[PDB]
This record gives sequence, C-alpha cells and structure tokens, in this order.
Amino acid sequence: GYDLSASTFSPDGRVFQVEYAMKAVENSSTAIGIRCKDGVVFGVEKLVLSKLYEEGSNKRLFNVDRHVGMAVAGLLADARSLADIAREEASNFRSNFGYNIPLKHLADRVAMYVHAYTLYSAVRPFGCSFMLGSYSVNDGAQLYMIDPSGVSYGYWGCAIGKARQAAKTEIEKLQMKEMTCRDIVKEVAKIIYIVHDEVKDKAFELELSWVGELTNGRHEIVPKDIREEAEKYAKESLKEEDE
Amino acid sequence: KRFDSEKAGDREVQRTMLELLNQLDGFQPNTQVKVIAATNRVDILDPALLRSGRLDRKIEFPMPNEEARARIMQIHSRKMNVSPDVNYEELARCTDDFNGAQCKAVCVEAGMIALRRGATELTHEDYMEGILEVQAKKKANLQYYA
Amino acid sequence: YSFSLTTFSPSGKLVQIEYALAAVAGGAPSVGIKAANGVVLATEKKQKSILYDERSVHKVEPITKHIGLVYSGMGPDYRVLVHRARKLAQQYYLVYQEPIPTAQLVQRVASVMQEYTQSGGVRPFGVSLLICGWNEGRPYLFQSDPSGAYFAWKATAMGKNYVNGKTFLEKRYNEDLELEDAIHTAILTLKESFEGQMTEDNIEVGICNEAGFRRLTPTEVKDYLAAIA
Amino acid sequence: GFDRHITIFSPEGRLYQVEYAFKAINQGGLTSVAVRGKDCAVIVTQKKVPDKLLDSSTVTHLFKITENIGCVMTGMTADSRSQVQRARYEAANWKYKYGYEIPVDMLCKRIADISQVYTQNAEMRPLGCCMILIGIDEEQGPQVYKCDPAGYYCGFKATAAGVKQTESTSFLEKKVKKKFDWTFEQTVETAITCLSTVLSIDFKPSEIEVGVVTVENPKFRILTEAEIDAHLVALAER
Amino acid sequence: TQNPMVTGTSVLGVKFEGGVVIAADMLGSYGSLARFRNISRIMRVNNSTMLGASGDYADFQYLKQVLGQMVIDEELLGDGHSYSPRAIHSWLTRAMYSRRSKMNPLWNTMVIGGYADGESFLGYVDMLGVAYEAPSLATGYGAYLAQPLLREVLEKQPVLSQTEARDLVERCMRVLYYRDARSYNRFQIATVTEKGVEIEGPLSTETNWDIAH
Amino acid sequence: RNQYDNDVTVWSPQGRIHQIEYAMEAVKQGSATVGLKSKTHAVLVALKRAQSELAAHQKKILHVDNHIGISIAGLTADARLLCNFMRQECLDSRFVFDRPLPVSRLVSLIGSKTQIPTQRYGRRPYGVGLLIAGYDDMGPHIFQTCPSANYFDCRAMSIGARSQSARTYLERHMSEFMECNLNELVKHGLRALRETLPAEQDLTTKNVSIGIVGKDLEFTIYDDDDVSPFLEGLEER
Amino acid sequence: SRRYDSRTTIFSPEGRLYQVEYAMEAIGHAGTCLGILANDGVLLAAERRNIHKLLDEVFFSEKIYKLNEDMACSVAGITSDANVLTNELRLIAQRYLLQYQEPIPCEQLVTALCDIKQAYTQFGGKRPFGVSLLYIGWDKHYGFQLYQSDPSGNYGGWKATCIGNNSAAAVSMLKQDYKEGEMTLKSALALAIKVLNKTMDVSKLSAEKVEIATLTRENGKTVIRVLKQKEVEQLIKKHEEEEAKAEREKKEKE
Amino acid sequence: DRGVNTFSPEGRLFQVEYAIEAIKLGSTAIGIQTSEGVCLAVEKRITSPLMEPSSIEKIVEIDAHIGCAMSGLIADAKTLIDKARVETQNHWFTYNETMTVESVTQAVSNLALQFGEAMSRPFGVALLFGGVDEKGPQLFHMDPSGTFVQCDARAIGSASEGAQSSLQEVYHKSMTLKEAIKSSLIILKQVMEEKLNATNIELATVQPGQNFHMFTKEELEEVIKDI
Amino acid sequence: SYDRAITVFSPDGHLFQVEYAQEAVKKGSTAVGVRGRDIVVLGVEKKSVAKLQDERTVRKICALDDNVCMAFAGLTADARIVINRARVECQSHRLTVEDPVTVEYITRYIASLKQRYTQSNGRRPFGISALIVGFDFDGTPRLYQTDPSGTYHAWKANAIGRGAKSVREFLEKNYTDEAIETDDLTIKLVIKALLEVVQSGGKNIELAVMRRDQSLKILNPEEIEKYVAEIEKEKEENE
Repeated sequence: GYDLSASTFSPDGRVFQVEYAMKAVENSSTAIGIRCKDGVVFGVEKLVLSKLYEEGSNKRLFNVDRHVGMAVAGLLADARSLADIAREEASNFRSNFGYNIPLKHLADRVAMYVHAYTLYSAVRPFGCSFMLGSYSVNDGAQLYMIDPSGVSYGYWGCAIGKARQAAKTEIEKLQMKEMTCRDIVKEVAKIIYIVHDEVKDKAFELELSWVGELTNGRHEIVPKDIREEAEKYAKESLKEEDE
Repeated sequence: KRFDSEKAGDREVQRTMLELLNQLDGFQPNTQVKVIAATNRVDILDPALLRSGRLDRKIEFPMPNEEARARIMQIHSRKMNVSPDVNYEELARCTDDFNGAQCKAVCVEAGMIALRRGATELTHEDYMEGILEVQAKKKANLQYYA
Repeated sequence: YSFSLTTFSPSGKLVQIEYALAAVAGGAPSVGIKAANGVVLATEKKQKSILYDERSVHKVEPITKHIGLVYSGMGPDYRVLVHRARKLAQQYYLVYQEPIPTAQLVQRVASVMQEYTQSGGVRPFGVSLLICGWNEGRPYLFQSDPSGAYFAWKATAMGKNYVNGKTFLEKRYNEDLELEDAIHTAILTLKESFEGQMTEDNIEVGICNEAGFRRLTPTEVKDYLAAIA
Repeated sequence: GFDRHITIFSPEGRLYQVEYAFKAINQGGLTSVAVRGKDCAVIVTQKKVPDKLLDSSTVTHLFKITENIGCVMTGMTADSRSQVQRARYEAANWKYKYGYEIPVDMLCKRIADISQVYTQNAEMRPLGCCMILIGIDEEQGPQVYKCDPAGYYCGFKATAAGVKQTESTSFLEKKVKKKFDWTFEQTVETAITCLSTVLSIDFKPSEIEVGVVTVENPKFRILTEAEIDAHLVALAER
Repeated sequence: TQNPMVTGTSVLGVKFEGGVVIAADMLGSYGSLARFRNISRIMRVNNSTMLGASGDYADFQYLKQVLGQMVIDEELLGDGHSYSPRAIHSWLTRAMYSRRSKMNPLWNTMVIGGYADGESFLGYVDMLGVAYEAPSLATGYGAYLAQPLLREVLEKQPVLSQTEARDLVERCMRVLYYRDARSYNRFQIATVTEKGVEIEGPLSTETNWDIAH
Repeated sequence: RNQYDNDVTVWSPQGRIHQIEYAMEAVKQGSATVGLKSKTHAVLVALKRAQSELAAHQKKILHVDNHIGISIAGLTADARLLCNFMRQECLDSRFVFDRPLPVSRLVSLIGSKTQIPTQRYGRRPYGVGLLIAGYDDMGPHIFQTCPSANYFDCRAMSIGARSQSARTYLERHMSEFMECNLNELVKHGLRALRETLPAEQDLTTKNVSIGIVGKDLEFTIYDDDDVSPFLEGLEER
Repeated sequence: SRRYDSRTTIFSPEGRLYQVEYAMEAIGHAGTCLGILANDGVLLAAERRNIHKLLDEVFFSEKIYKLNEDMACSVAGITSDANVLTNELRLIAQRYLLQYQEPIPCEQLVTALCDIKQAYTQFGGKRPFGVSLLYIGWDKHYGFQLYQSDPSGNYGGWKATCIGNNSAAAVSMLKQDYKEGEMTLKSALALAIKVLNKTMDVSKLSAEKVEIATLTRENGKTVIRVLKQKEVEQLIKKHEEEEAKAEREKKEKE
Repeated sequence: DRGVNTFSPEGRLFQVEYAIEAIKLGSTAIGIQTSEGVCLAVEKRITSPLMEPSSIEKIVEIDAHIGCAMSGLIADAKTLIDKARVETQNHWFTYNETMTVESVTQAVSNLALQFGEAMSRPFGVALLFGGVDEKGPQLFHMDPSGTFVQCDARAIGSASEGAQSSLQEVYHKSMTLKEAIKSSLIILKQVMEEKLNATNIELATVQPGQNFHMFTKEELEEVIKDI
Repeated sequence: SYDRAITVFSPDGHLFQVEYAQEAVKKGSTAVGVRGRDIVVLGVEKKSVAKLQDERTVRKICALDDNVCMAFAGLTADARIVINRARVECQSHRLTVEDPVTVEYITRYIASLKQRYTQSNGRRPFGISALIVGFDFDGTPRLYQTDPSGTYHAWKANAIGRGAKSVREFLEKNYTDEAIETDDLTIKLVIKALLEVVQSGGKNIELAVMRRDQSLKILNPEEIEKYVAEIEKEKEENE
C-alpha cells in the first residue's frame, strides 16, 4: 500500500497521505485555545517570517460567524479555504433554520467536509488543522479541534502546530474550568511565550482573541490594551523564570 | 527491518543485527560502553533496534533554518579571504532548503568563482554565483517568463 | 475513472474475470438440480460461531413468486446483484404485466455483469449466480458467471469443490428425478464436500415448482436431513 | 498487478484493500462489545481519554441513529462519524418515504450496500469503520446487527469489534453456550464483564460507554456515570 | 412573487442635516383585513444604514434575512470596511432589477436611510428597479398625500433641524392615517445619525375628529 | 522527489507539495519587481526583460481597476488569466455596489481562486506571482500573491529573479518609507530594482516600468519616456 | 496522468493496436465458426463448447442468433460481449426498419455494428469487444450475403470463411475446395461437414458438438432454420461414407 | 512527466517547452516591421517536385490588415488562424472597427494554455502576426507558451538562431520596406536548405494602405533576381 | 467522459502517437494517385484478395461525392469513419451553398478532423492517409494527400502505403506532360507506378478513374489486364 493517494490503504490499514497532511500541520508555528468557564480564548504564535510584512498580514484567526472564531495551523491556503467553507456553512444554517449555528454542529459539518476530501484520490486531504471556539448563554463556552483526517473533538484546552505537546503541558498546568477569560488571556500569552523557541524562530508576534460572555457571545480580536498587558505578563514571567 | 520470506531473505545481515541488538540491550548489561548511531532513514530500521533501552535518545536533526544557514556560511567562510560586505542573512534567505554540506558547498564554490578571476574578495556576488551553481537547477531558456 | 480495469492480456484473456472466477471458486459450496417437476437450490450456510444469527442474512433469496436465486462468491456482490435482479423483474412486470421469464431475468442479470466487466472504474462481480425458475410449465436452472455468460444446466455445482460436485451430479443425476428426490440429491452433493456435521441451520435449500419458488424452512430442511442421514 | 485499489482481484480473489480496511478498523485502538437478551440489547465500549484536556463528553463512540436505534462505532473516528451521519440520513429518509421506523436489519443493509459500492468502485476506498447497530424490532425483539467495511451485515446474538474482537467473541461464545435467556441486568453484566475480562482491566464508571434498548423502553439510552457505576459495583460485589 | 397578499403600506423618509429619519406603520394587512398589527417594517441593516419596506411582508423578510447575512459576512471579514448606505442601495437596486428581469418580482418598495462620512443618504429602491436619491421619499400609496408636505417644506427650507424633521414626519404619518384605508394608528420611526441607528418603538399619532360633528 | 512530485494532490512524506514548490520556483524565475507603500501612495517598479534585443521588453504592470494594479512574475498566460479574473471581480463589485472593490477582499478572492486548483487531481497551480498595489478607503495597500494561494500583506516586497537583494534593501529602508513623497517612494523602488540588477547593467527607460496609485491618483502606468523623470533624480551606485 | 489507466486506446511504437489484437487472438482461442455461401442459400456451421452432459438445451441456438426476419449472425469470442453485440444488432436492424419501412441491408447492419466497434477501439478507455461476428443474410440488393467482422471494426464480404479455433486451416481448406458459381446448399453442407471434421480432428464430429443454421428463400419469405440432430447425423454419416470410399479408392490405386 | 499540467523542479510546464522543441523543427519564417509596412517571408519546404508548391500555405490573411506566418505544426497553426479570424470578425461586428495587432495576438495567445484533463496538448506552432493598425505597422511574435511580444524583426523556425543573428547584423530602425524584403530574402536564402527559386518561399506585405498582399510569382522572381 | 490526454509532446518536441499513426499508415497497402489533363486516376493494391472474398466489400477507393473520390491507406475502420463523415459534410456543404464541394474543401475538412483527433482528449489519431482526387465546378483536376497529423498538400502524383517511397520516386521520374497527354497514358503511368511495388500485376491492382465531371468509373479486371498486357508489349519493345 503506497502513500500517493487517499483512496489507498496501507498494508497496515493506515491511510498515509492523511498522515502526511498531519505532518504538514505540525510545521506551522503554534496555536493554543483555552476554554475558560465563561468563554474561549485563542492565541497564535504568528511567526513574522520577514519584517517586510505588516502586523496581522497572515491572520490565522478568522471569524467563522458572529459567535464562532477559528484558529488555524498548517497550510494557510487550505486554512483559508476551510474558513470560507465554515463561513458558508454557518450562513446556510442561519438562512435555513433561522438561528446561529451551534458550534458542535458547525464543527461536525466542517469535519465531514474534511473527511469528504480525505476519502477519494481525485483530491487531497486538507493540510491544516483548526480549532473552533464559541460562547452562548444557553450552551456555555465550547472549543473543538478538527484535524486533516476530519476528527472533531471537544477540548478544555488544546494546542496545534510544532510545540503542541509543550503547549499541552503548559495548559494542563492550569485550572481552566474555574478561571475567567480576562485572566486566561494572560495565561495564554504566557503559554505562547513559553512554548516559543526564540533561538529557532527569533522573530515572533502574538495574535490573541476571545469569544465569551464579556463579548455577548461574539468573537473579537483582543483589544490592544489587553493584548499589551498580556504580552507584558508573559515577558515578566519569562524574566522571572530566567532569574 | 526483518521480514518473512519463503524463498530468500537477508538472513545473515539480520543475524548480525540481532547480535548488535543483544549487545546493546540483552542478557548481559553493558552499562559502561555508550552507543551513538546515525542514519538518514529510520523508516528502514527495524523496530527492535529503535526501542528504548537500545537507542533511547532518538535525536532528529532538522533542516537548518535561516539563522542556522547563515551560521554555517560563516563557519565555513571564517578561513577564507572574506570581503567585509557579505549579507550572510541574504545568503541564508536565498539558500531556501539547503540542508547540510550544501552551505559549505556554497562557500567552496564561491571561493572557486573568485578564483576564476583571481582576487581576495567575495563581495556577495561570488556567493550568489555559488548558490546559483549549488542549487543544481538544470539549464533552461525560461527567459520568456514575465 | 471511466477507463476499464478489465483489459485483454497479451495472451488474449481477461485476467480480471479469471480472478473473479477464482474468488467465486473460493466461495461457499452451492448446488442446483432441476427435477422433472421443479428445481432445488441448496447451499452451505455455515457460520463461524453460534453468535451469528443464521436467520437474518439468507443465502438463498427469492426474486419473484416463481424465481429464486442462490450464489457462490462474495456476499455483498450477491446482495447488489439480487437487488438488481429484483428491480429488473419489477420493470419487466410493469412493462409487460406478466412475471419475468427466467431466461429473460438471467439474460438481464448477465448483461449487468457484462457491463460491470466493461465499465470504467468498477470491478467484475465476484459471485456466480444459480437462478432457478418456473415460468411457463417447465423448470429452468441457469448459472450466470462473473464474465456475464449464462449457461442452462440440468444440474450443477459451484463453490469450493465444484468439479467434484459436478462429477457427483453426473454420476447421480437422471432426467426422471422428482422434486423431493432432487432435494435429496442436492443435500447429498453438499454433504460430499461439507466439513462437519450437517445441521438443519448451517445449510439452506430453496425449491421452485408450480406453486412458486420458496425457501424451505429449517424444519423442512431438518426433515430432509433426517431422511438423508 | 494492483493491490493498491480494490477493483483488481489479486489472482485468487483476496480484495487486499478491503482486508486493509479491516486492519484499519483494528488499528483504531478501541474495543466494543454488543449483546442481546430476552428483551434487551446492550452495547458497551471502552472509553479512553488520555489527556484530561479533552472534554470527555465529546469523546463518544455511542451514537443515536434514531430515537429507537443506537450504534457503537469502531475504527477510524472520522469514517465512523461519516457512516453514522449516513445511517441517520438513511433512517430519516426511510421514515419519510415509507411512514414507519426503519428496521435495524434494513438500516444495516443500506450501509452495507454503500460499503459494497465503495469496494466495487476503484475511485473510493472502503472506509475503515465497524458499525454495530442496536434496536427493538416490533416482532423480532432486540435486534443487534454489525456492518463491516466489506459490506457484510450479519445479525448477531452477541458480537464484538476492535483490537480484541476475537477474544471478546470467544468469551461471548462461551457465555452464550449456556442459558442465553438473559434479563436486562444479566445482559448488561455479561457485556461489561466480557469487556473487563478481555481487557484485563477493572472498569471505573468513567472509561466505558453503555447504550441500552429495552422492550419496555425502546429508546436508545446512553447510561450515565451513576448507572454505569451501579452496574460495576454490583458486578464487583457478585 | 406574482401575487402580493400580505403587504405593508406607505413608508416615509426625510433627510435631517446630520442624519436621516424614516417612518413606517406596524401593520400587516390582507387587503382590508389587518391581521398582524405588531410587525416592524423597518430594519437596521448596519450601524449606519436602515431599511424600510412598503410591500409584501414575506418578500421584505426575505430581503431582511439576505441583507443581514451579507452584512454579517462583511463584519466577519473584519477588514475595516463597512457597506455604505449607497452600496446597500445599489445592491438592492441590482437584486430587484434582476428579479424583475427574470419576472419573479420582489413585491417591495424600500426606503434606504443612512449616514456615512458626514453625509446623509436617502434612496427609493422599488419593485421594478427604479432608484433615486431625494431629500424626502414616500414609498407606497402614501406618496400622493405625504410627498406634497415634505417637498414643499424642503423647498422653502432645504435643511431641516431635528425637531423639524421629527414633527414633519409625525404630521405626514398623521395625515396618512387620516386618509389611507390600510393605515394603522401605531408606527415606528427609525433615525440614523453619527451615533448609529435608533428605532423609537411603537409610536401612536394623536388625531383630531372635531370635524366629525 | 520523483514519485511525490508529479501531482498537486500528492503529499510528500515531509508534509510538502512539490508541485506548489515548483510553481513558486516558476515565480522566482520570473523577472524582478518591487512593490512598496507609503502613507498615501503605493508604487510597483518592474524590471522588464527583452527576450531578444530586437524584441520589446515584456510588460509587467497591468491595470485591474482605477485603484488597483498588479506586477506579474512568472507564466505570462497565467498572469493574464489572473488579471482577467481581477478585472472581472472589480467590475462585478463596481456593478453591484457603486464602489471600488477593497483590495483586502480582491486578494482574498484571488487566494481562494488560486487555491481551488491545488486540491484537485489533474490541475496545477497558477504559475504566476503578483504584487498587487492598490488604494482604498483604508489607504494604500501592497500585497504579494503566490502560486501556493497564500497571500501576504506587505509594507514592501520584491518578487522575481534576484528579488532577495531588493528584499534586503527594503528591509533596510522601511523606516524611510511611509514618510516620503511620491518621488522619493519611486526612487526607493528604483533603487531596489537596481540592487537586484547585476553590477554590469543599470536601469534605463526601456528597462523599467512604474505603476503608481494613491489618494486622488488613479493607478497610472509609466513606461518608455514616461519613466525618465523618475530616473533623472536617481543617483549612481 | 493516472497510474491505473492502462491506456486501452493508444497506438504502439509501431502502429499496432495491442488491445484489438489481443482481442483477435482471444477470438482465435474461442470456438470455431464458419459460413458458406451458395446460389440457393447460405449456411453457417459452428462448433459447440457447451458439450457438457449436465448442460440443458433451452434455446434454439447458442452460437447463432437471429437479427431480423432475413438475417442471422454467429459469435466467436466472449459470450457476454457477443450477447450485447447481438442485442445492439437487433436494435440497429429494427431502428432501420422503423425508419425506412424495409429490412436493413446486411452490409448496412454490419457497417453500423462495425462503427460501434471502431468507436470502442478509438474513444474512451474501455476495452474492445473481443467478439468476431459471421453474418448470413438476404436482401433485395445482392441476395444471399455472408460477412465477417472483427473486433477492430473491420468487416469483409466472403463467399466462404471461418473464425475462431483453427480458422486458418478451415479457410485454407475452403479456398482449396470451394467452387464460385456452383455448390448449392447440398454441397455446401457437405463441405462444411468435412471442414469441421478436419478442423476438430480431436473429436470425430459428433452431431451434438456442432450447430448448423441455414438461411434460404421460399415464396418470397426468408427462412432461417437450425438443422436438427437428425439432419446433422445424416450429413455426418454421408461424409463418413464418402471419406471411407475415398480412402478405399486411394488404397486400391496404391 | 505524467500529466500535461505538471511543473518541473526548475519551474517549467514541460508541455510548453516540449512545444518549443517542436517549433525548433519547423520551416524558417522571418518577419520585419518598418515605418513603411511589415514583411513576412517564410521558407516553404518542398519535399518532392510532385508537391504543388502553391498548396503550402504558411502565410495566411487573418484580416485585410493582418497576416500571419506560421512555423512548427501547420495544422495547429490552421486552428489558431481560424480562431484569430473569427475573433477579428467578431470585434469588427461588435465595435465596427479593426482589431489592433496587439489585441488579436493576445486574443489568440489566451488560447495557448487552455489544455487539461478542450485541447489535450499545447499548440506546437509559433506565429508571426504582421499587421498595420492605428499605431502603424506592428509585428508580434507568439510562441506555444502564450507569451506574445512585438519585435522589430523576428525569425522563428529551425534556423531561428542564425536568422535572428543575421537580422541583428542587418536590420536598422530607419529602413524602407523594399530593403526589408531584400534583407529578409537574403537571410532566407542563406539559411535555405536548397536553392531559392521563387516557388519555394512565400512572401507577404502589409502596408499603411493597400491590404495584406501575398507576392505573386512575378514579384517574387523580380526580387529574387535583384538579390 | 474519459478525458485523458492521449497525444502529447515528447521531450524532443515530437507527437509520438501521431507518428505511430503514420506508421500504421506506412504498413497499409499502397494507393497511387495521379491527375492528368481531363482525368484523375486512382489505383490501389488489392493486397491478397482471397478467391472467397467478395471484392465489392473492399473499398479502398470510395466516392465522397459526384466530383470527389478518396483512396485510402491505413486502418480500414478509420477509413470508413472518415469517409462517412466526409460524405455527411459534403452533403451539408451542398445544403448550405448550392454548389458541389471542392476537392480542396473536402481535403481541408478531413485535415481539420484529423487535427481535432490528434489534439482532443481521450481520442487517438486517425491512423490513415488519404488521397482526395476530383474535379471542381470550373473543371480542373485536383489531387490532395492528407496525413494522420492533419497536414494536407496538393500533389501531382502520390503513392501512400507500403511502397510509398519507391512509387513516389518512380513517379517523380517519368512523369511529364508527354506522359499524361491522354487518359490511356495516364492510366498507364498509374499502373506502372503500382507495378513498381506490387509483385504480381492485374490480380493485385484496382483502378478507378474520373473523367471531366462525368462520374467515377472502376476499371474492370479485364480492362486492367489489357492495360498491363500492352504495358508489357511496350516494355519488350523497348528491350
């Protein structure tokens, strides 16, 4: 069983091109998402490849809907395609049924789209893994992760990209279920800075956002002041650890 | 890796590998002799050889990043008659997936390119030409591109 | 794909159809014997454990109130082919308000097999079918092949030991048989290759006579087995 | 010539890609067991959550095809979810088209036919998941069926899927040799102890999912942690 | 929709110096069979644009849903661009012209109010596809007996203060209730200014029937 | 390498798509162009190449609308097809909404379009990279689109053969950017192109194209003698 | 660019169509069939590969089919491809009858089917029909006609020909001992019998191993009749008598 | 490599460039543009004396103001010529004016990479559109890559390299059409595989005035006598 | 919907599959064609016609219309396809314009079809070469040769097939106004050209002729034998 098509099973019953898509996924910088008690906070270790780009020139945080925001990791082209697909899924859901799409349903639909692409050999699996986050008064705060194979799983704190394991340990060192978003933002900034590999990537920017009750179940980029405060918290944490 | 075959197989090399496996981690502990192996393809190696206790620190050497490539350029250019205007960061950005020796080859071929004329300089044109001739891109007449 | 995966080999043989034939020959034994007043299709329905409820997946399926069909080969391919045969029979009835003749039904199932041999992205059906029918006032037994070729048989066997079954049928078969006697012959042929005690449940039989095709219940098969022991 | 796609018949039959789909089903890593009693059908499945970061409420291999039909999926989880959605769509379409709930046997026949189409055509791969459907039929009682990626859909008195499919089948075989007339508690206990014995694990209420349909309550119910704990405590005491 | 069955009625619009004010009854009538007496026929398209229809309410609701979805998509983009009132006006003109040309009309007549970049905007998209930009608009049967007052007041004083626009619209709605068979003594006034759009709930104009006796 | 580089739908064992990399290589082999932006302007400067010295240098700056232009590097036919797509999208936007299409959304449309023939079998990436210089209500904009369908929003950028030298120059002089007149902006672009050029050659009217857009200035393309005024002030290396 | 394509309809380094010729040699392996023209009528004999004892006789023929009132064909090669081709032949003939209100001429029907054959050999990736047809028919233009069409889509009109196993030997024998403006049906049947004997030497031409179909004209109608076992046995007995007489004459001369 | 739309590691469609290789196998066409008009002289490879030379149609009339000299594969050339003629006539019908040479060349070139899996392979033909339009005489060269460029003097075909070197050595911007024809015929004779006899070459001219004109045997003989 | 690129350029710029089609042509029986003052002659090698084969059903020479005929060399099935399509196109031309087709027009149509098949998806080239001989309304003999690659030229004398090269050189020599003065002399030239490759004349020869706008006429074997006999007389007189 070769690995040149998603329609071919390995002798081990293992589709290899999906695993190669995942390998492409764990080459992007990093993206953490923490589900607090009253919201979800996304953070991305947006690596500024060159100083010529503008801050926010490669936004890996997209607004899939009013209440749903996704953080992507992997191929940005595939991530943008999946963001457009999720946007149209949410729009179609609202137009057909008349209310905001539940995050679980949207994640299931997009994951099934990803599976549709990982099934056949006429196409290739998406080379990006993404996290969806939303908050609603009647459904709480929800965070899901979908990978190139099309596996949508709910999480309390998830990490994708290169340092997903390090981010996972840093997240496990938290009482996420009982914290507030205003503090989980600082914790996410700290985790991004800890898992960032300065000697390996050097240049670095932190792209944050949350969707929570303080935003009335609406996904927004973190205000500049809050983002700066979280970045300062991460810097001082790194300084203290060094000392 | 070992395999099951009903007609022929690499049994002698498999036996030698088995002896190596037992020496690394077998009946008689040998805790005073340390072992470092090196390879380009672990997908080939046998699972019994990669297990913990035989080779536990399975280090992976990555493609050098931009800064790593610049550092390799400098390491292999320290002993040459280097011009004082060399944007090693520009050279690293141009390299673009030059893996190992490739950077040393850039330096060596830049030196050769200088040696054609005869001089004491590289001026980040000899290195540009060295990168061009180490990319090994086959000649083409694609000058009709926009 | 649209490009056929069944192509002629340098020796002028369709190796894909040959391999489908091998898959059929590797299937469960089945026998079909046409008597003077009916036909019998028997088959080995041995499960791999008593967990398997041997009353949900039936090895012998009716396609019309006068046509039945058993197979040897792949169960899923048999399922799709029996569904297609039922649809073809219903289309024939709707066009001509008359039950489809067995010859026509086998012809159309054979055409389906042939077009799956010829079509682009598909695989030849890995089953050989043993249609039996009582159109008109005569019994018909037809074997349809993965190649899409249909042969009329007085009596035949297909499966693991199909050559041995055919030799046994040649020795034991006569034109003057009667349905209850052909059932005995079919069960005896199955026993010729059966590996183990032949219970009334691990075997399945279906008769086809004037009344119409019907799959004998395990009770009737038990009575036949007792008479044959 | 080509054991790379299904439509080749390696030269003795032996659809290698379908066999590889079965191997993938095993490679999923989990195990599920299904049993049926005199009036009840039960499906237990191992529940692994190796993070503490996962919600642990979204990690479920028990799905509700319809209000009266449940299923446990094994193998690749994406393929499992895809086949579960297909099963739900087929059940809803059957209800809309024929006016009564789809039987479990017919539902498994539909999904098995779809898998057969996958194995028949070369463009697709036979998606590597094993579905085990549970329901209460109006005349046949607690139907329990199992569909596989080759298109086989035999109905079972007690079956299993996953890495320990063979051992689970052997244990259920031994149990069903004797006194298969099982009450609701007896059959739930049979399934739970089969899984525990095969996995050599003492089950906490956490790492198992149990789905039940009974004649008195023909609604696929996923037992809660408390009910699973009650059953496990009774098992330990006995 | 070849047959309009449940329709609104006249919708007024006037251009305040630093904003726009539109008014619309809260009546859904079935041809002298007022059924839905609490429907709002004015929507807030975005922070700086507002819509008010005077035709089939089903078509108005469909336009509401599609326009809301489109503005939602724009906000999702999050690129610092907002659909101008003029852009919404042009989109509605194009959509209803397309429906007309395919002979599947959206039986509506919408006043577009808006205020972007210190400029007040007022447009009259309607069923066939004719569009305008006027200091005052009156979609529907209310044109004939409301446009006179608005036009004369505007011509004698092009720029209207806030209270002038407010009470002018009040008087126009009062006369519309007086002399419109499909009017209702309860309406909404939506005002768009630099601070956004505000809909002033179910207002009810006072009458004067002294001439009755 | 050899079995993982024939199709765009084949993932290399390293999680890479060699066909996308090869299309990017085609863009690299394309000729050199530098885009760069200021507070109220955006300038593309392209070094045109002559296939034969009797042949006129291939044009590289193309209109897309009154507020958008593109400098192309790579397969000219694919460049022209993308240019047609941008023109059609801008016309559609100006038809539906009586407004210019935002560049931030035009580039997103290009990204989606160019990504579509990257998942499907038997299709190829558009072997052309673009520097899109435009101006909208949010000021000037310089974007870099590549065959991978990944687009970057650049303060300044350079694409094409030997574009890395222009990249170094732009890295050096970003600070000077954003606070300089249009003439100084064009001079910076020409300096970047001269940096890309070999030491033997130098910029000339027959060799340089300059697209300029900005506030109260529809995208204008200068070539031939129209470029001479910008070269007069330019100094020598 | 597919790895599984197999490129059915391509040319070869030499202009030689591999799939078409593999089909040709599949025909060669298939059972023998031959046809003989004669001033009074046309005949078509065919070896039978269904000689198994447990095999029932339900149709009027197995190698030979009827296309319309005054036309029959015989298939060599693959039975299922032959069945589909015969169905298409019947469709073509009946479409021509519906359109022109007269039976399709034999050459026209052969050309139509061969057009389908050529379409399969040039278009698409589908394998060609590994079937060779022998058509015997009558029409008001050239009377009794015999045609032979191959998988390539090439057809030729013959006075006597053979396809299938040992077809080369059969055609050589017919060439040796076929008379052009002579050989009425009686001698044509005798010639077919002797050709089948020397073509199936392995078996001494048991009457159950061959099928003969004769097309003739009677009172303005065309009759296509499959010779019964009685008539086939009579013909075989006559040939055996003639062969024994010839052997006796040769030995007596020697 | 497998597939018609695969890129090479160097950045290369493989099929455009195999088409270029195919072009290098065709007869030698030479086009010159001058202020007084555009000349197109193409070798007409006659393989046997029995071939009617007049039937080798390598110079064609796209319109009254544009001619096309084709090299490479003449049947693909003919397809492109038909498309160009249809496009020019469509433009005249819609706008009541004449296609510019640039416009018609780009319209034809936009059809050069429209293959996939419609055309299955690129057109293995290189064209020289010599025309006269609003902005005077213009000669445009198009190649299978779909990249068109207007040249003061171009030479496509098997002898492209030597013909264009000679075109450099001879051509000057301020020349007359008569001398352009003179030099084109000299170069074509030099690169000719056989003797230039006035029946194995096609010559055509488009002037700011009289329509596209294909020189007759008499005029060709006069010029060949002059050389 | 096969949609596969069958004919593609090789690295050296060759269309190997149309080249293979041309090889299929070269391995077909020879067909010679000449045009004279008021007659176009078109001969072909019968290529081993069996005594049992009805010569009517072998048609290497087919009339596309009253004024146009086509000699074949290649794969007979493609022969039939192209000939039928050409006949349909000729009738369509008679419809659209109230004039008979020109030989040049029909040759152009055949060439266009061949090019379409050489650069269409999922279609291999027509492995055939054709000789279109006929008369136009003005009454001018015309002979065209079309290759599988869609290239068509106007010739004075062709020979396409197995003996193409030898017959072409023979026709290049000894072909002149004196040799084509008369219809009989033109037929002699064609028959000699055929004899130069076909080992046995008469049997392995089939001539068709077209006088000025009268009809197509296939010379009977007796007439062919008479022409061959007097050719032999002329040869032995020379020697």
